[PDB]
Amino acid sequence: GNVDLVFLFDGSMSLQPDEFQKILDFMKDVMKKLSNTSYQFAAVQFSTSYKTEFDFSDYVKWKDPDALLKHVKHMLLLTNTFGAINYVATEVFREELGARPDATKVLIIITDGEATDSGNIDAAKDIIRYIIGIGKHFQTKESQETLHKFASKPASEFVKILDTFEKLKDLFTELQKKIYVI
Ligand SMILES: Nc1cccc(Sc2ccc(/C=C/C(=O)N3CCOCC3)c(C(F)(F)F)c2C(F)(F)F)c1
Repeated sequence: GNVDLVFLFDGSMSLQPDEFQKILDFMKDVMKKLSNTSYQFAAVQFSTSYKTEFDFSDYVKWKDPDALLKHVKHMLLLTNTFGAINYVATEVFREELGARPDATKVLIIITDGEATDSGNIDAAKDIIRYIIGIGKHFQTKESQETLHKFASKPASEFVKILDTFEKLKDLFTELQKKIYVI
Protein backbone atom coordinates (compact mmCIF):
# COMPACT_ATOMS: atom_id res chain seq x y z
CA GLY A 1 0.00 0.00 0.00
CA ASN A 2 2.86 2.38 0.77
CA VAL A 3 4.95 3.41 -2.22
CA ASP A 4 8.52 4.58 -1.82
CA LEU A 5 9.50 6.26 -5.07
CA VAL A 6 12.95 7.41 -6.22
CA PHE A 7 13.50 9.85 -9.03
CA LEU A 8 16.84 8.98 -10.57
CA PHE A 9 17.68 11.85 -12.92
CA ASP A 10 20.41 12.50 -15.53
CA GLY A 11 22.80 15.41 -14.88
CA SER A 12 25.17 14.72 -17.78
CA MET A 13 27.06 17.34 -19.83
CA SER A 14 24.63 16.89 -22.76
CA LEU A 15 21.77 18.63 -20.91
CA GLN A 16 21.29 22.35 -21.57
CA PRO A 17 20.45 24.40 -18.43
CA ASP A 18 16.77 24.71 -19.45
CA GLU A 19 16.53 20.96 -20.18
CA PHE A 20 17.91 20.08 -16.73
CA GLN A 21 15.45 22.59 -15.22
CA LYS A 22 12.50 20.97 -17.09
CA ILE A 23 13.46 17.65 -15.42
CA LEU A 24 13.50 19.34 -12.00
CA ASP A 25 10.12 20.95 -12.68
CA PHE A 26 8.64 17.64 -13.88
CA MET A 27 9.65 15.97 -10.61
CA LYS A 28 8.05 18.76 -8.57
CA ASP A 29 4.81 18.68 -10.59
CA VAL A 30 4.50 14.93 -9.83
CA MET A 31 5.26 15.27 -6.10
CA LYS A 32 2.87 18.20 -5.64
CA LYS A 33 0.03 16.21 -7.26
CA LEU A 34 0.73 13.22 -5.00
CA SER A 35 1.01 15.25 -1.79
CA ASN A 36 -0.60 13.75 1.33
CA THR A 37 -0.84 10.26 -0.16
CA SER A 38 0.85 6.90 0.54
CA TYR A 39 3.76 8.03 -1.66
CA GLN A 40 7.02 9.19 -0.15
CA PHE A 41 9.84 10.44 -2.37
CA ALA A 42 13.60 10.76 -2.75
CA ALA A 43 15.64 12.19 -5.62
CA VAL A 44 19.07 11.18 -6.85
CA GLN A 45 21.08 13.04 -9.47
CA PHE A 46 23.40 10.85 -11.51
CA SER A 47 26.15 11.65 -13.93
CA THR A 48 29.67 10.25 -13.43
CA SER A 49 28.92 10.16 -9.68
CA TYR A 50 25.67 9.89 -7.69
CA LYS A 51 24.07 12.35 -5.26
CA THR A 52 20.98 11.85 -3.09
CA GLU A 53 19.60 15.39 -3.33
CA PHE A 54 16.88 14.64 -0.78
CA ASP A 55 15.69 11.49 0.94
CA PHE A 56 12.36 10.07 2.13
CA SER A 57 12.90 11.55 5.62
CA ASP A 58 13.48 14.97 4.08
CA TYR A 59 10.28 14.57 2.07
CA VAL A 60 8.28 13.45 5.16
CA LYS A 61 9.53 16.27 7.36
CA TRP A 62 9.18 19.17 4.86
CA LYS A 63 6.70 18.01 2.13
CA ASP A 64 7.90 20.84 -0.10
CA PRO A 65 9.33 19.77 -3.49
CA ASP A 66 10.44 23.35 -4.35
CA ALA A 67 12.55 23.57 -1.16
CA LEU A 68 13.88 20.02 -1.41
CA LEU A 69 15.31 20.59 -4.92
CA LYS A 70 16.38 24.24 -4.54
CA HIS A 71 20.05 23.36 -4.01
CA VAL A 72 20.61 20.97 -6.94
CA LYS A 73 23.85 21.62 -8.87
CA HIS A 74 24.00 20.20 -12.43
CA MET A 75 26.95 17.75 -12.46
CA LEU A 76 27.68 18.12 -16.22
CA LEU A 77 29.60 14.85 -16.59
CA LEU A 78 28.93 11.32 -17.93
CA THR A 79 25.91 8.98 -17.77
CA ASN A 80 26.73 6.10 -15.45
CA THR A 81 23.30 4.51 -15.44
CA PHE A 82 24.28 0.99 -14.21
CA GLY A 83 26.17 2.41 -11.22
CA ALA A 84 23.37 4.94 -10.51
CA ILE A 85 20.66 2.29 -10.39
CA ASN A 86 22.90 0.12 -8.21
CA TYR A 87 23.51 3.13 -5.95
CA VAL A 88 19.75 3.61 -5.52
CA ALA A 89 19.16 -0.07 -4.71
CA THR A 90 21.88 -0.33 -2.07
CA GLU A 91 22.34 3.22 -0.76
CA VAL A 92 18.88 4.85 -1.08
CA PHE A 93 16.31 2.16 -0.21
CA ARG A 94 17.35 2.03 3.49
CA GLU A 95 15.75 2.87 6.92
CA GLU A 96 18.53 5.37 7.48
CA LEU A 97 17.16 7.56 4.67
CA GLY A 98 13.51 7.10 5.68
CA ALA A 99 12.60 4.12 3.47
CA ARG A 100 9.74 1.94 4.72
CA PRO A 101 10.93 -1.74 4.60
CA ASP A 102 7.61 -3.23 3.42
CA ALA A 103 6.64 -0.46 0.97
CA THR A 104 6.35 -1.04 -2.75
CA LYS A 105 9.59 0.30 -4.30
CA VAL A 106 9.40 2.37 -7.50
CA LEU A 107 12.19 3.93 -9.56
CA ILE A 108 11.60 6.64 -12.19
CA ILE A 109 14.77 6.98 -14.30
CA ILE A 110 14.98 10.10 -16.46
CA THR A 111 17.76 10.21 -19.07
CA ASP A 112 18.89 12.00 -22.25
CA GLY A 113 21.53 9.48 -23.36
CA GLU A 114 22.83 5.92 -23.40
CA ALA A 115 24.80 4.58 -20.42
CA THR A 116 28.55 5.29 -20.24
CA ASP A 117 29.18 2.32 -17.91
CA SER A 118 28.41 -1.40 -17.86
CA GLY A 119 27.50 -4.32 -15.57
CA ASN A 120 24.15 -5.50 -14.23
CA ILE A 121 21.25 -4.34 -12.04
CA ASP A 122 20.66 -7.59 -10.14
CA ALA A 123 20.55 -5.56 -6.91
CA ALA A 124 17.50 -3.61 -8.17
CA LYS A 125 15.28 -6.62 -9.07
CA ASP A 126 12.75 -5.97 -6.29
CA ILE A 127 12.13 -2.43 -7.61
CA ILE A 128 9.47 -1.59 -10.22
CA ARG A 129 11.58 0.44 -12.70
CA TYR A 130 10.31 3.01 -15.24
CA ILE A 131 12.61 4.87 -17.63
CA ILE A 132 11.98 8.06 -19.58
CA GLY A 133 14.47 8.69 -22.39
CA ILE A 134 14.40 12.27 -23.77
CA GLY A 135 15.61 14.03 -26.92
CA LYS A 136 17.54 13.58 -30.16
CA HIS A 137 19.87 10.97 -28.59
CA PHE A 138 16.92 8.54 -28.85
CA GLN A 139 15.94 9.02 -32.49
CA THR A 140 16.75 5.45 -33.52
CA LYS A 141 14.92 2.27 -32.50
CA GLU A 142 18.33 0.82 -31.53
CA SER A 143 19.00 3.67 -29.04
CA GLN A 144 15.55 3.28 -27.49
CA GLU A 145 16.12 -0.49 -27.17
CA THR A 146 19.28 0.05 -25.06
CA LEU A 147 17.05 1.53 -22.33
CA HIS A 148 15.04 -1.71 -22.05
CA LYS A 149 17.55 -3.56 -19.79
CA PHE A 150 17.09 -0.84 -17.15
CA ALA A 151 13.30 -0.94 -16.85
CA SER A 152 10.76 -3.53 -15.76
CA LYS A 153 9.15 -5.72 -18.43
CA PRO A 154 7.42 -5.15 -20.79
CA ALA A 155 9.11 -2.09 -22.30
CA SER A 156 5.73 -1.07 -23.73
CA GLU A 157 4.60 -0.46 -20.15
CA PHE A 158 7.81 0.68 -18.43
CA VAL A 159 9.69 2.60 -21.14
CA LYS A 160 8.74 6.04 -22.50
CA ILE A 161 10.65 8.04 -25.14
CA LEU A 162 10.09 11.77 -25.54
CA ASP A 163 11.06 13.84 -28.61
CA THR A 164 11.90 16.89 -26.50
CA PHE A 165 12.00 18.26 -22.93
CA GLU A 166 8.82 20.27 -23.56
CA LYS A 167 6.99 16.92 -23.92
CA LEU A 168 7.49 16.39 -20.14
CA LYS A 169 4.60 18.88 -19.75
CA ASP A 170 2.49 16.54 -21.92
CA LEU A 171 3.57 13.40 -20.06
CA PHE A 172 2.55 15.07 -16.78
CA THR A 173 -0.94 15.83 -18.30
CA GLU A 174 -1.29 12.18 -19.38
CA LEU A 175 -0.01 10.92 -15.99
CA GLN A 176 -2.80 12.71 -14.14
CA LYS A 177 -5.41 10.86 -16.21
CA LYS A 178 -4.04 7.64 -14.62
CA ILE A 179 -4.70 8.87 -11.04
CA TYR A 180 -7.47 7.01 -9.18
CA VAL A 181 -8.86 6.35 -5.75
CA ILE A 182 -8.64 2.59 -5.57
N1 LIG B 1 4.46 4.57 -19.54
C1 LIG B 1 5.50 5.15 -18.90
C2 LIG B 1 6.79 4.67 -19.13
C3 LIG B 1 7.86 5.26 -18.46
C4 LIG B 1 7.65 6.31 -17.58
C5 LIG B 1 6.36 6.79 -17.34
S1 LIG B 1 6.16 8.08 -16.23
C6 LIG B 1 5.57 7.52 -14.72
C7 LIG B 1 5.15 6.19 -14.66
C8 LIG B 1 4.62 5.65 -13.48
C9 LIG B 1 4.50 6.44 -12.35
C10 LIG B 1 3.96 5.84 -11.10
C11 LIG B 1 3.76 4.53 -10.94
C12 LIG B 1 3.26 4.02 -9.65
O1 LIG B 1 3.33 4.74 -8.67
N2 LIG B 1 2.74 2.79 -9.55
C13 LIG B 1 2.61 1.83 -10.64
C14 LIG B 1 3.42 0.61 -10.21
O2 LIG B 1 2.94 0.14 -8.94
C15 LIG B 1 3.04 1.10 -7.89
C16 LIG B 1 2.21 2.32 -8.26
C17 LIG B 1 4.94 7.79 -12.37
C18 LIG B 1 4.74 8.65 -11.14
F1 LIG B 1 4.38 9.86 -11.53
F2 LIG B 1 3.69 8.26 -10.46
F3 LIG B 1 5.79 8.77 -10.36
C19 LIG B 1 5.46 8.33 -13.57
C20 LIG B 1 5.96 9.77 -13.58
F4 LIG B 1 6.49 10.05 -12.41
F5 LIG B 1 5.08 10.66 -13.94
F6 LIG B 1 7.02 9.90 -14.33
C21 LIG B 1 5.28 6.21 -18.00
